[PDB]
Amino acid sequence: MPLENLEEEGLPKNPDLRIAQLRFLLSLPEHRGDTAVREELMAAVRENNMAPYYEALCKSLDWQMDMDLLSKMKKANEEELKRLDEELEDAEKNLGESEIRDAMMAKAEYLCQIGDKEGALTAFRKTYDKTVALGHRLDIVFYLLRIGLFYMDNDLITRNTEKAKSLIEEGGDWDRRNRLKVYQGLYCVAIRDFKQAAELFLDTVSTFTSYELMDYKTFVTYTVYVSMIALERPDLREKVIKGAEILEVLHSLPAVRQYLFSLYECRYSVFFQSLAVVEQEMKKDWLFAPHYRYYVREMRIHAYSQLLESYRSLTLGYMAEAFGVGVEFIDQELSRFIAAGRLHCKIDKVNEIVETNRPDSKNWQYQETIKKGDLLLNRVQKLSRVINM
Amino acid sequence: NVEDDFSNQLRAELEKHGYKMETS
Amino acid sequence: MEEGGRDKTPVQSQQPSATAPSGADEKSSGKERRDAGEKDKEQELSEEDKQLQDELEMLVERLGEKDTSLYRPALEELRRQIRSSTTSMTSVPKPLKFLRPHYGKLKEIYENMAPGENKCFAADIISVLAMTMSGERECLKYRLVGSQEELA
Amino acid sequence: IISTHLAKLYDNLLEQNLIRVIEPFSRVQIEHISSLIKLSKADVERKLSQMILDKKFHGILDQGEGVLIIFDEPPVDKTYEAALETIQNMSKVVDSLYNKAKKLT
Amino acid sequence: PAPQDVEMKEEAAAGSGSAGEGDGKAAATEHSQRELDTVTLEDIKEHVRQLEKAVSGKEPRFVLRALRMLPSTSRRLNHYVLYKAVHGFFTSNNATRDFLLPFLEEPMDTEADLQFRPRTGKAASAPLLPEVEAYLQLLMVIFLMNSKRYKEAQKISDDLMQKISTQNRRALDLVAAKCYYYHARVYEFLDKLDVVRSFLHARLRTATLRHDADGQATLLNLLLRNYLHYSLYDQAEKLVSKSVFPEQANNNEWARYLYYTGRIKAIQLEYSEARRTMTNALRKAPQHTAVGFKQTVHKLLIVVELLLGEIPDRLQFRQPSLKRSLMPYFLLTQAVRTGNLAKFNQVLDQFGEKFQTDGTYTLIIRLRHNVIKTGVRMISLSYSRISLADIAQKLQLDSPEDAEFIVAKAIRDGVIEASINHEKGYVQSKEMIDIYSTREPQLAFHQRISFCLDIHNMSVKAMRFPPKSYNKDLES
Amino acid sequence: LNAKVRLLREELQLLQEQGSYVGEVVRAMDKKKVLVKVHPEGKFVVDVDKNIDINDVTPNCRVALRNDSYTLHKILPNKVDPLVSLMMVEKVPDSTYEMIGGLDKQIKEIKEVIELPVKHPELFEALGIAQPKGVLLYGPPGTGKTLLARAVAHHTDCTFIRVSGSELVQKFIGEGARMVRELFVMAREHAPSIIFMDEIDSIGSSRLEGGSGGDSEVQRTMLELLNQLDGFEATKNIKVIMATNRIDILDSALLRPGRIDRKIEFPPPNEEARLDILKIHSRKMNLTRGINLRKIAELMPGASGAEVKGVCTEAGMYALRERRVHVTQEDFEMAVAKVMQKDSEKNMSIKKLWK
Amino acid sequence: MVVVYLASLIRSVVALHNLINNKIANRDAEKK
Amino acid sequence: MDDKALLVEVQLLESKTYHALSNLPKARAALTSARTTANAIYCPPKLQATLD
Amino acid sequence: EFLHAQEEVKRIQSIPLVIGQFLEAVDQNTAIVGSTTGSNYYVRILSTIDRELLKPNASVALHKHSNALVDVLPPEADSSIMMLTSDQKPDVMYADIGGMDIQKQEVREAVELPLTHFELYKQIGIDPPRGVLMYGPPGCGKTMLAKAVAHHTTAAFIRVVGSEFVQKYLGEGPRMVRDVFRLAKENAPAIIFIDEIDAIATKRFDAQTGADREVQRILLELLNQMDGFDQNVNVKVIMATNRADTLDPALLRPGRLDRKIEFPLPDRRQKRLIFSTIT
Repeated sequence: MPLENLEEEGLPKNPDLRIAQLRFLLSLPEHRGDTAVREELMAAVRENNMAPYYEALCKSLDWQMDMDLLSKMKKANEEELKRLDEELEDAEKNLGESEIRDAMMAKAEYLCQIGDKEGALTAFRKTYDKTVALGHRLDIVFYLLRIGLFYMDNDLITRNTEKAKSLIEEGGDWDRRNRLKVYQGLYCVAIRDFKQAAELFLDTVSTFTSYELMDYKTFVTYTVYVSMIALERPDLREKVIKGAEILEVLHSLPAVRQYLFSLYECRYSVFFQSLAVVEQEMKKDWLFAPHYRYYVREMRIHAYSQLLESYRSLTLGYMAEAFGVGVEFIDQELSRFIAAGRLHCKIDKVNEIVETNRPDSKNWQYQETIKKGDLLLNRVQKLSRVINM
Repeated sequence: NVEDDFSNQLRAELEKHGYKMETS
Repeated sequence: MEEGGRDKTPVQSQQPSATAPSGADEKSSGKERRDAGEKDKEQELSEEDKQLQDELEMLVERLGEKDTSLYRPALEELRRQIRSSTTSMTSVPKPLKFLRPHYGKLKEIYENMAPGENKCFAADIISVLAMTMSGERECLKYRLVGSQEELA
Repeated sequence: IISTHLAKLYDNLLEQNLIRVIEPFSRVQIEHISSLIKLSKADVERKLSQMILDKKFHGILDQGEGVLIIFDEPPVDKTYEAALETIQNMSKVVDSLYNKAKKLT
Repeated sequence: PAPQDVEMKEEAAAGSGSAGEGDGKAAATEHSQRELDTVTLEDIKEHVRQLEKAVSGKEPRFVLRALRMLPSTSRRLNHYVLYKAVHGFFTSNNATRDFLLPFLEEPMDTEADLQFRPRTGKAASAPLLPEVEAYLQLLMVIFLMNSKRYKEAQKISDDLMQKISTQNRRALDLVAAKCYYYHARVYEFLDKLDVVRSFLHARLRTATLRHDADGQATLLNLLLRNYLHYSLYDQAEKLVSKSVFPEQANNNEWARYLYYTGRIKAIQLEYSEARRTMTNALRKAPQHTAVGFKQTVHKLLIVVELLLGEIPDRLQFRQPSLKRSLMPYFLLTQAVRTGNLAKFNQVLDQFGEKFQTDGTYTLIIRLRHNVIKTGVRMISLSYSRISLADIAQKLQLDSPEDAEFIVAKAIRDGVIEASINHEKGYVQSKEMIDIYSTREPQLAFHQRISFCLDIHNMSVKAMRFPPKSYNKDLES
Repeated sequence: LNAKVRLLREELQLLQEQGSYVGEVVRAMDKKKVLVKVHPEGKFVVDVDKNIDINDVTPNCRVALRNDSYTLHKILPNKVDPLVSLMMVEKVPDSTYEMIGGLDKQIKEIKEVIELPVKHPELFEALGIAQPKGVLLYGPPGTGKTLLARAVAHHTDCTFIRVSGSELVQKFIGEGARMVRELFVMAREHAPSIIFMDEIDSIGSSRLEGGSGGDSEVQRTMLELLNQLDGFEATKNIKVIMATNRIDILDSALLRPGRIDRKIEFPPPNEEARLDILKIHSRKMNLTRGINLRKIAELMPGASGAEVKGVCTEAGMYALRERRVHVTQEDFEMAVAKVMQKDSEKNMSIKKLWK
Repeated sequence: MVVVYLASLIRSVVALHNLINNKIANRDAEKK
Repeated sequence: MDDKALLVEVQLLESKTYHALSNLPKARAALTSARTTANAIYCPPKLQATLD
Repeated sequence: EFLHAQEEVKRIQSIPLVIGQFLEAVDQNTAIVGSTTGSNYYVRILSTIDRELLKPNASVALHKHSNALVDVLPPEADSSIMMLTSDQKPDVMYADIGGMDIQKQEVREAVELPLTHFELYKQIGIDPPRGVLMYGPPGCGKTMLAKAVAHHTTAAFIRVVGSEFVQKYLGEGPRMVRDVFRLAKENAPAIIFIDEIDAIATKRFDAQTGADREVQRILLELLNQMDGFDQNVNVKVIMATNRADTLDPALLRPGRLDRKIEFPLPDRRQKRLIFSTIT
């Protein structure tokens, strides 16, 4: 459910339409009692303004904190503090297992709200430790994970998702599995591995019905953006376009649906202006990516690939119009992209052929073998050197 | 070093809308 | 059972008494052997003395929770002790009284538990104590003859 | 329900009919195949274009010359593939090999 | 008191050294002697025992506390590292030495096999006498290089370590061989005008007559490092070529040789080879002894890689965590990539002094060819036929005509490989779109097969040598 | 390489030697020879080997034989027995008193009876007169007699060897009716053991009413040796667990005093039991969506326990069809229905247009 | 190769130790 | 414990929606429950036709 | 010399050979086996070839000249020809019949899927499917469904009748009951099918009738097999009967056989499918 908060963060990250989301972002810490925490979440947003608060500036677009946001925070910590103490007292009276862990979570929330991040993490470990069912242990990891995802600090997210996945078969906490599927996909977007996200998301929709987690419909929409970015058309074709998920929702999909339709129609002018549209509505609406530069390279390389894959020759004009990006730009990107060999092409600009060496040929299979092969020799030498003396 | 692609993001979206008309 | 965490008296017990006999009596194992033998220090022997009345009471609850699994893990080591070997012979006023309940613990293991091993371990502790104690020992046997609960 | 059914019927028809015309390989012209297949010029170009990507005939379409080339059988890929497989397994191993080695120096 | 706590560890130090000598003396056990002697023993002797616990006044307590002057002088040798005739030539914190109270412990264990009673010191003739003497010096040199002692102490090392030895043996020459190299690094660091090279050359003649594999390998690598400092190019070029530099050498030896060979090759316009050895060198070099030279390899290498036309990553700068020191080189990386000369010339002169220390400055000036080369290289490879006019607008070259000569020269060098057709005026890529018709996939595989076979032959011989050495010497 | 060459060469000559069998030394004779009873062939009296002798091999011990000379080789603790074949299918026992049962009373009542005589049989002998005789587990299939028997085995620390009430179960060297003695010898050796004597007494109708009968005849003797030979009268380390479905419906041999001293009654399921048993199974199989275990327990109790096991398993099968990897509520509830109606259809037959 | 070397390193400790044990035994004798 | 002819009809209509997306698994599971109560007619002609 | 020596053993590994069944290992060196020649043997296991995948239960071959265990046979070898479905096989499939499509999917789900795939059932976490009891009207091709899935697996099928379970030498009959089930485990994936239990699953038996004694044992052993099978990957007994009143109502009941399937006696649609084949 708190997945909305991540959508607020994301849109300002690329500096375009930031203005409205900045305000909406600010409102969430009042409720929570998160004043201090906000500065930390602000960090994730980076490459745009997020600095102004009641305790800071009021000059830039990002929204000022209320006098009320501050006061609510004072209330919340007092109240949290009161709950923690109260919860322990009740624990002495009755069962040890359930009651005590609930108490430690109160302590972690209290430290997490004032801003003592280190303090919150030692407390959170305590929670995990205490003897209760595995099912109950999972419930406690999901809150910290969401919080972790917000800051986009990598370490926190790794730990939680990884243990959470183990427990499912062993406990038999299949019921928890539903929240978890969505949670695995969040992790998967969060590292610079959009590849994983594309396979992960598609699975997530079919196995999900409901058990205390964000709507079904929201995921499907999100599935399309990951699916396209990572996957090439034959994989994409089977999975989403023939598959159930995208069709059932129908509405609220047009940016993404326009992409799939255009790609089917195979008129590349139409696909490229929809690339841009799905980049602005969907892709920038995610905070996710520990280096944004990787996200941009993958969307351009994918679209490029489709155009080049279909044709061994194109005239330069058809290719250049289809992209809609500059001579300077096309060239500038192309030099980086070719090295990888996902494109594997070259531009005969003076006769006007866009030739493709073919990423399905002998030239390709060689490029990979050699590239891996040479580096392996250097490695045998480093191992060999240690062993003799 | 740092990828020129990032700087390219803002510039590439806008280019697309104009370019298609400008050149065939 | 030589623990200063309470099993014996480094200070006056009352908490483990009720609790321990049901599952397998842990309290009396360390109390009779370990405390007597390590400290024959007389101020420490007085705590045990105060404890002594409690010690008598332990026999009726112990007969309530009889059952072969409950009884077998509880005592193997009391059986083994010798008074002259803890050298608790060398203080007569307070150890002599500690022997009065100590016997009452042993008798259940000796016959009721039928195997050959329990009898033989049990013999060595009764004899040494009986000869040294004599006159008071005759009274001690009579108390047992009657039985705290009149069972088997 | 009807639309979906009709659509599945459409993708299959399109693939069956193509195989017969294409079959000689080499550089068959988009136009000669078009006539035989029982299609229009505009429609065939588009159908072929979708198909290369899908690899539903394993050819390449050349829009610069205006011919459809179908990929002929090439010499062995096998040689490269066995090398590729051997080198990847050795890379996993190297990572394990170094750690124990640390003990020496 | 203070020397009592570290006393436990001095007996430990003595255990490992005494054995090492023992081994050497019985025939050729050579392989086992060099692994023990270098990084392994040294990382422990200095760091764990002296620094960590505190008390560096246990080093001249270790090589003297009997009062041995030795039959050929080495009394001075021991003084200069630590405790010159006063409290500490660096760190004292010793209440017993041989100038504070003689004796408190015996690391000497009453037997000539590191040290022994004063009876040896004033005169002996034993066959145990050369063995202890060579050894004596290894123990001392261990603190010298780590702590970076300087001054007169540095100057007088050479005298004692060689020209007291001109007769050795294979066992003894190996030990001495290691001692000379450590002193040589300490010498290099001060940037003294007093000739480092002269001693190292004199030491070489002794190395060669015993015909000890070890002596040649150690001296030669250092002799190149000395040569770079003075900046006398011709002698180093010849010296590198002569070095066969054995396959069975310590890890620090391997990293340092490749590194020198790379510096030499880079100016030469053999940068493809220089960059591979230099990248390798950084990885291969340790965490402890290597640190002075190590720094220098990462700084130089960034310039050297550019010389090939490699574009070095940001991860390279961040990951060892040296990014600050590397910051100027980072600027050159940007300048090379863009293709415009004005930024490259400006940086070269301004950081000029800083570069000269590291020995980069001669390599920095070579990048002017490279500024343009690296930018034309990305553009020629990526595309097929592109105009000289495209190359010039993007790269910020003067003229298409200017860009045309520049590409011509590069294809002659053959690190961009192309043929230019100045008809219409494009630069054309070489490409066959099938390499199966050519031998190249086979040739690539075949090269690996030779390289692989070399590992098998190297491994069969190496494997038995240490257990064999242990058998004769007797193992518990 | 020398060694490898040698191994094959020696292997070739050593092996060529014809024959090599197995026997059992039933007994030894004053001629310092031993009688070997070769199991499907003639009996042979042979001299002791230098590898093993009369001191080394005690009576009614299985042995290896070498050559056509039927000389001793090694001692074998094993014997071909139908018990061996029954173990293969049995595999590894499972379950505990709690899963099956659910109520704290059920677990206490089984536990005291069974466990304590294995721990110390000497005590029991003293306690009454003689050692406690067979015990009887009976109940509805909502305690499941064979399954309970597997749950008991972990606690008691015995090797569960299930023993057929049949003694036509051997045809190894002859019928079991004939070779009652072998079953006994193996049983002893792999002590402690639980011999689960399963005779449900819903086999036979006239056999139950009467005292005579072939099945009755053979069964009676196998029991009588247990007393005569002793080791179920000197000891009870090996527990004879009889199983029947009712207090009284027993065959005359099983029923009579002196091979009985205990009969135990367990209830059929209740909501409270069904909760426990369903929970434990649910977690193993696949737990349902949002938990509705409570709902199903409240609504109605299981006919047997088997029925609750069946509901969890059946649920998992439907979810696969769906393209899921886990059950939902929709599957879990459907499973309940499908197992119970089918039971009620098979069991009832007064319902034709009645209730 | 690498496996035999890790073992070879362990053999080294025993083998060094032997030369030192002899030393310690020679010294105990000369000191009485 | 309940199936009825009218309950099946909801499931028949759900299968139809699933067929149109191009997904057989969830539909196949649902088909089973629906045909079983159907076997013995107990329904007006409209239900029968939907099940068919 | 090693190459010359290996030659010599190969010859022995090959014929002449005499078959047995290998029960169990008492040593890696030597093991205990039973022959078809009427001798139980202690035979040596050949060295410089594996003796550690020798150890499980399987058919085995012993050399005639040397009296040793030189090599192993599959568990497939030495099957009876007395037995059904090892000189027959079914050729039917789902397409070949029309109706009872609902019933066909249930049988298929239970029998066909675990054999082919052990992994799917594991991931979900449930115990693989138990056997299916088939009872219904005569001639609706209830058994036909059992044929169609059996054919699809491409694995061994052991098919026995009730009559084959009971004796062949008097009192052989209970022993035979143990044999059939274990034999299927050695050559698993496999299916065990019982056409008839018309006098075996009936509660009523005597012992005053000598004949009844073997039969009353076959029923008791069949109850047991179901217990031992559970909490493992062994699928239960798949059986065919005429009615639902021959079997016991309180010794066999659901969740010991997952699916107990009745075939519709009224079924309008099933008949529509029979006519449509003609169409």
